Amino acid sequence: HGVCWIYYPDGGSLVGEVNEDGEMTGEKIAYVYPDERTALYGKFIDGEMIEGKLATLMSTEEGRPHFELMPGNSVYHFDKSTSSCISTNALLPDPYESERVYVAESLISSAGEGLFSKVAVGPNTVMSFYNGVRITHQEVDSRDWALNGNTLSLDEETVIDVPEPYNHVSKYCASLGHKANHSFTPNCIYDMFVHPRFGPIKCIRTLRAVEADEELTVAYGYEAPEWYQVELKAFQATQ
Amino acid sequence: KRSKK
Ligand SMILES: Nc1ncnc2c1ncn2[C@@H]1O[C@H](CSCC[C@H](N)C(=O)O)[C@@H](O)[C@H]1O
Repeated sequence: HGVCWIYYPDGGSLVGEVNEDGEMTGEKIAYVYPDERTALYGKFIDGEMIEGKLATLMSTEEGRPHFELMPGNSVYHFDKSTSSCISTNALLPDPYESERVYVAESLISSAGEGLFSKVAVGPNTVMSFYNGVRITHQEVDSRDWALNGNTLSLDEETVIDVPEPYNHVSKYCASLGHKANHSFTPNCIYDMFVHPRFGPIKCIRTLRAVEADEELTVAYGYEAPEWYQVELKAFQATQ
Repeated sequence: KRSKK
């Protein structure tokens, strides 16, 4: 018996007692976010979330975690996207992300909406998640840029996208990573993340200290859209 | 090539 903690490179973790087969299965398993405070407590089978409820990790005694459930009836489950399905509940936000970022008009002229921090945090802090449908590089690189505003490479085999009309918050808010604008002097980077609901995706992690209400930006790393080429020239100058 | 990296 005993308790087992599995920490992912991104900071998140799975905690619980493994069954006779040594698998994280039961009604009291939990995924704990990188803040080591926010958690999804409930039913998991072999580490996969079946029915998790929002909870707060109060403390840990000799490896034993003590959770307190958050008021509400919102349950979460593994819900990895496909090429055509972005989410089973596109309007159910991620609790960890909801407490750290919000969408508003960007401070970047003519950029549209942007992603902003709700709190002051230090370097290397995971702030948002970049979930989306999963498609191939061939499909993406073979179509017009007008359709690739939200495409993000996950790896050599998969591209994550937030296609219309999901690029509108009123239609999709399960994750908000696609709302962060570009900057050649970014305060964040896209990083790998293993999410209990979204599965393998990317997240937005700060590179340094960020203040409350500061706009979060990332270097797109782009051949690229016109607005990008223009900004690039404007950057190479006055730099 | 037409995606963020
Ligand atoms: N530095 C920048 N300058 C102008 N537009 C930018 C920009 N960074 C991002 N964008 C804009 O945002 C798109 C990427 S998605 C970021 C979210 C978007 N501004 C929105 O309101 O949904 C790009 O296609 C471009 O239109």
